[PDB]
Amino acid sequence: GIDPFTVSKGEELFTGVVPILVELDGDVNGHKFSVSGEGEGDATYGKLTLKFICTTGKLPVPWPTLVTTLVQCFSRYPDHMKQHDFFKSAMPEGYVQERTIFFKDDGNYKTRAEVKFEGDTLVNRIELKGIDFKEDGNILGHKLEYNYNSHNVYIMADKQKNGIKVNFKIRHNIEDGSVQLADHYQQNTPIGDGPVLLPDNHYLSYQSALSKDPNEKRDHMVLLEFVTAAGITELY
Ligand SMILES: [Cl-]
Ligand SMILES: [Cl-]
Ligand SMILES: [Cl-]
Repeated sequence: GIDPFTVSKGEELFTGVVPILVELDGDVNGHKFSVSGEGEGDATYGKLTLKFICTTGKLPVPWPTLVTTLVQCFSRYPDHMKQHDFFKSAMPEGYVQERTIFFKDDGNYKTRAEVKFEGDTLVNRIELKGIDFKEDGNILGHKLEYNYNSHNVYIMADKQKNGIKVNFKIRHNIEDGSVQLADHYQQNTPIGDGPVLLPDNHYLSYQSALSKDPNEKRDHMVLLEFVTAAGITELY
Protein backbone atom coordinates (compact mmCIF):
# COMPACT_ATOMS: atom_id res chain seq x y z
CA GLY A 1 0.00 0.00 0.00
CA ILE A 2 0.98 3.63 0.61
CA ASP A 3 3.67 4.89 2.99
CA PRO A 4 2.01 5.21 6.42
CA PHE A 5 3.92 7.73 7.15
CA THR A 6 1.79 9.52 4.59
CA VAL A 7 0.63 12.89 5.94
CA SER A 8 -2.82 13.03 4.32
CA LYS A 9 -4.91 10.10 3.11
CA GLY A 10 -8.43 9.79 1.79
CA GLU A 11 -10.77 12.51 3.02
CA GLU A 12 -7.88 14.44 4.66
CA LEU A 13 -6.68 15.47 1.20
CA PHE A 14 -9.93 17.44 0.60
CA THR A 15 -10.34 19.68 3.65
CA GLY A 16 -9.20 22.74 1.66
CA VAL A 17 -9.18 24.08 -1.89
CA VAL A 18 -7.55 21.59 -4.27
CA PRO A 19 -6.25 22.38 -7.77
CA ILE A 20 -7.77 20.25 -10.53
CA LEU A 21 -6.37 19.25 -13.90
CA VAL A 22 -8.47 17.41 -16.48
CA GLU A 23 -7.10 15.84 -19.67
CA LEU A 24 -9.31 14.18 -22.27
CA ASP A 25 -8.47 12.46 -25.55
CA GLY A 26 -11.53 11.68 -27.66
CA ASP A 27 -12.58 10.02 -30.89
CA VAL A 28 -16.26 10.19 -31.91
CA ASN A 29 -17.01 8.56 -35.31
CA GLY A 30 -13.35 9.18 -36.20
CA HIS A 31 -13.53 12.86 -35.24
CA LYS A 32 -10.51 13.14 -32.97
CA PHE A 33 -10.12 15.87 -30.37
CA SER A 34 -8.50 16.74 -27.07
CA VAL A 35 -9.71 18.84 -24.14
CA SER A 36 -7.79 20.20 -21.16
CA GLY A 37 -9.36 21.70 -18.07
CA GLU A 38 -8.15 23.52 -14.99
CA GLY A 39 -9.57 25.03 -11.87
CA GLU A 40 -10.26 24.03 -8.31
CA GLY A 41 -12.48 21.99 -6.05
CA ASP A 42 -13.58 22.74 -2.49
CA ALA A 43 -15.25 19.59 -1.21
CA THR A 44 -16.30 21.16 2.09
CA TYR A 45 -18.86 23.09 -0.03
CA GLY A 46 -19.13 20.60 -2.90
CA LYS A 47 -17.91 23.41 -5.19
CA LEU A 48 -16.18 23.02 -8.57
CA THR A 49 -14.92 25.90 -10.73
CA LEU A 50 -13.36 24.77 -14.02
CA LYS A 51 -12.49 26.09 -17.47
CA PHE A 52 -12.06 23.66 -20.36
CA ILE A 53 -10.43 24.28 -23.73
CA CYS A 54 -10.52 22.20 -26.90
CA THR A 55 -6.80 22.09 -27.62
CA THR A 56 -7.15 20.63 -31.14
CA GLY A 57 -9.45 23.33 -32.60
CA LYS A 58 -13.24 23.02 -32.89
CA LEU A 59 -14.95 20.55 -30.55
CA PRO A 60 -16.78 18.04 -32.82
CA VAL A 61 -19.50 17.30 -30.23
CA PRO A 62 -21.53 19.68 -28.05
CA TRP A 63 -19.84 20.80 -24.85
CA PRO A 64 -22.81 19.80 -22.70
CA THR A 65 -22.37 16.16 -23.77
CA LEU A 66 -18.91 16.11 -22.10
CA VAL A 67 -19.86 17.60 -18.72
CA THR A 68 -20.38 14.26 -16.94
CA THR A 69 -17.11 12.88 -18.37
CA LEU A 70 -15.01 15.93 -17.47
CA VAL A 71 -14.28 14.36 -10.20
CA GLN A 72 -16.87 13.03 -7.80
CA CYS A 73 -14.37 13.10 -4.95
CA PHE A 74 -15.32 16.81 -4.63
CA SER A 75 -18.87 15.99 -3.53
CA ARG A 76 -19.97 17.40 -0.18
CA TYR A 77 -20.74 14.38 2.00
CA PRO A 78 -22.77 15.29 5.10
CA ASP A 79 -20.92 14.33 8.31
CA HIS A 80 -23.67 11.78 8.98
CA MET A 81 -22.88 10.14 5.59
CA LYS A 82 -19.06 10.34 5.70
CA GLN A 83 -18.70 6.53 5.92
CA HIS A 84 -20.30 6.28 2.46
CA ASP A 85 -17.74 8.41 0.57
CA PHE A 86 -16.06 5.90 -1.72
CA PHE A 87 -14.44 8.54 -3.89
CA LYS A 88 -12.25 10.26 -1.29
CA SER A 89 -11.47 6.93 0.44
CA ALA A 90 -9.68 5.71 -2.69
CA MET A 91 -7.26 8.67 -2.62
CA PRO A 92 -4.45 9.42 -3.13
CA GLU A 93 -3.88 6.29 -5.27
CA GLY A 94 -7.24 6.99 -6.90
CA TYR A 95 -9.88 5.14 -8.85
CA VAL A 96 -10.80 4.12 -12.38
CA GLN A 97 -14.15 5.48 -13.56
CA GLU A 98 -15.71 3.79 -16.58
CA ARG A 99 -18.95 4.70 -18.37
CA THR A 100 -21.12 3.84 -21.28
CA ILE A 101 -23.36 6.77 -22.20
CA PHE A 102 -26.22 5.84 -24.53
CA PHE A 103 -27.61 8.75 -26.53
CA LYS A 104 -31.20 7.82 -27.37
CA ASP A 105 -31.70 7.30 -31.11
CA ASP A 106 -28.02 8.07 -31.64
CA GLY A 107 -24.54 6.74 -30.74
CA ASN A 108 -22.73 5.93 -27.50
CA TYR A 109 -19.69 7.20 -25.64
CA LYS A 110 -17.50 4.76 -23.76
CA THR A 111 -15.12 6.42 -21.34
CA ARG A 112 -12.30 5.30 -19.08
CA ALA A 113 -10.71 7.73 -16.67
CA GLU A 114 -8.17 7.58 -13.89
CA VAL A 115 -8.71 10.05 -11.07
CA LYS A 116 -5.77 10.45 -8.68
CA PHE A 117 -3.46 12.94 -7.02
CA GLU A 118 -0.22 14.05 -8.63
CA GLY A 119 1.20 15.93 -5.68
CA ASP A 120 -1.28 18.62 -4.63
CA THR A 121 -3.21 18.42 -7.92
CA LEU A 122 -6.25 16.18 -8.40
CA VAL A 123 -5.98 14.84 -11.95
CA ASN A 124 -8.76 13.39 -14.13
CA ARG A 125 -7.19 11.68 -17.18
CA ILE A 126 -9.79 10.40 -19.66
CA GLU A 127 -10.07 8.46 -22.90
CA LEU A 128 -13.41 8.74 -24.72
CA LYS A 129 -14.56 6.66 -27.67
CA GLY A 130 -17.83 7.37 -29.48
CA ILE A 131 -19.33 5.20 -32.20
CA ASP A 132 -22.61 4.78 -34.12
CA PHE A 133 -23.45 8.49 -34.17
CA LYS A 134 -25.55 10.11 -36.89
CA GLU A 135 -23.41 12.62 -38.79
CA ASP A 136 -26.41 14.96 -38.96
CA GLY A 137 -27.89 14.04 -35.57
CA ASN A 138 -28.14 16.14 -32.43
CA ILE A 139 -24.54 15.44 -31.36
CA LEU A 140 -22.38 15.58 -34.50
CA GLY A 141 -24.79 18.15 -35.98
CA HIS A 142 -24.43 20.40 -32.89
CA LYS A 143 -28.16 20.79 -32.25
CA LEU A 144 -27.97 21.05 -28.45
CA GLU A 145 -28.41 24.17 -26.37
CA TYR A 146 -25.43 25.40 -24.37
CA ASN A 147 -26.93 24.84 -20.95
CA TYR A 148 -27.35 22.24 -18.21
CA ASN A 149 -29.90 21.15 -15.64
CA SER A 150 -29.81 19.73 -12.13
CA HIS A 151 -29.64 15.95 -11.61
CA ASN A 152 -29.45 13.13 -9.10
CA VAL A 153 -26.75 10.50 -9.52
CA TYR A 154 -27.54 7.13 -7.90
CA ILE A 155 -24.74 5.17 -6.22
CA MET A 156 -24.58 1.61 -4.91
CA ALA A 157 -21.82 -0.76 -3.81
CA ASP A 158 -20.23 -3.28 -6.18
CA LYS A 159 -18.49 -5.62 -3.70
CA GLN A 160 -17.12 -7.91 -6.44
CA LYS A 161 -14.76 -5.22 -7.75
CA ASN A 162 -14.26 -3.50 -4.37
CA GLY A 163 -16.02 -0.46 -5.87
CA ILE A 164 -19.34 1.09 -6.88
CA LYS A 165 -21.96 1.17 -9.61
CA VAL A 166 -23.59 4.44 -10.60
CA ASN A 167 -26.62 5.12 -12.79
CA PHE A 168 -28.40 8.28 -13.94
CA LYS A 169 -30.02 10.04 -16.92
CA ILE A 170 -29.16 13.42 -18.45
CA ARG A 171 -31.70 15.20 -20.68
CA HIS A 172 -29.94 17.65 -22.98
CA ASN A 173 -32.03 20.40 -24.51
CA ILE A 174 -32.36 20.31 -28.27
CA GLU A 175 -32.56 23.67 -30.06
CA ASP A 176 -36.13 22.89 -31.24
CA GLY A 177 -37.39 22.55 -27.64
CA SER A 178 -37.17 18.76 -27.47
CA VAL A 179 -34.95 16.47 -25.32
CA GLN A 180 -31.87 14.36 -26.10
CA LEU A 181 -31.59 11.63 -23.48
CA ALA A 182 -28.14 10.41 -22.45
CA ASP A 183 -28.42 7.30 -20.27
CA HIS A 184 -25.35 6.86 -18.08
CA TYR A 185 -24.00 3.52 -16.82
CA GLN A 186 -20.96 3.87 -14.59
CA GLN A 187 -18.57 1.81 -12.48
CA ASN A 188 -15.66 2.87 -10.29
CA THR A 189 -12.85 0.65 -8.98
CA PRO A 190 -9.93 1.60 -6.71
CA ILE A 191 -6.44 1.74 -8.25
CA GLY A 192 -4.72 0.87 -4.95
CA ASP A 193 -5.18 -2.32 -2.93
CA GLY A 194 -6.03 -0.60 0.39
CA PRO A 195 -9.42 -0.33 2.06
CA VAL A 196 -12.14 1.82 0.58
CA LEU A 197 -15.55 2.78 1.87
CA LEU A 198 -18.28 0.77 0.19
CA PRO A 199 -21.47 2.79 0.50
CA ASP A 200 -25.09 2.09 1.21
CA ASN A 201 -27.44 3.23 -1.55
CA HIS A 202 -27.50 7.02 -1.86
CA TYR A 203 -27.29 9.79 -4.43
CA LEU A 204 -25.37 12.93 -5.35
CA SER A 205 -27.39 16.07 -6.12
CA TYR A 206 -25.76 18.13 -8.88
CA GLN A 207 -26.27 21.71 -9.98
CA SER A 208 -24.34 22.94 -13.03
CA ALA A 209 -24.01 26.26 -14.86
CA LEU A 210 -22.25 26.64 -18.23
CA SER A 211 -20.85 29.94 -19.46
CA LYS A 212 -18.27 31.54 -21.74
CA ASP A 213 -15.13 33.56 -21.05
CA PRO A 214 -15.58 36.77 -23.06
CA ASN A 215 -11.80 37.05 -23.55
CA GLU A 216 -11.32 33.45 -24.71
CA LYS A 217 -11.22 32.88 -28.48
CA ARG A 218 -10.55 29.14 -28.35
CA ASP A 219 -13.49 26.71 -28.23
CA HIS A 220 -14.11 26.40 -24.48
CA MET A 221 -16.53 25.89 -21.60
CA VAL A 222 -16.60 27.54 -18.17
CA LEU A 223 -18.30 25.35 -15.56
CA LEU A 224 -19.57 26.19 -12.07
CA GLU A 225 -20.94 23.14 -10.26
CA PHE A 226 -22.18 22.18 -6.78
CA VAL A 227 -22.52 18.60 -5.62
CA THR A 228 -24.03 17.32 -2.37
CA ALA A 229 -24.51 13.72 -1.21
CA ALA A 230 -27.98 12.85 0.14
CA GLY A 231 -30.55 10.10 0.59
CA ILE A 232 -29.60 8.69 3.98
CA THR A 233 -31.59 10.26 6.83
CA GLU A 234 -34.74 10.90 15.80
CA LEU A 235 -32.80 14.02 16.81
CA TYR A 236 -35.47 16.75 16.36
CL1 LIG B 1 -21.46 23.40 -27.59
CL1 LIG C 1 -17.87 15.66 -10.30
CL1 LIG D 1 -26.40 26.50 -17.85
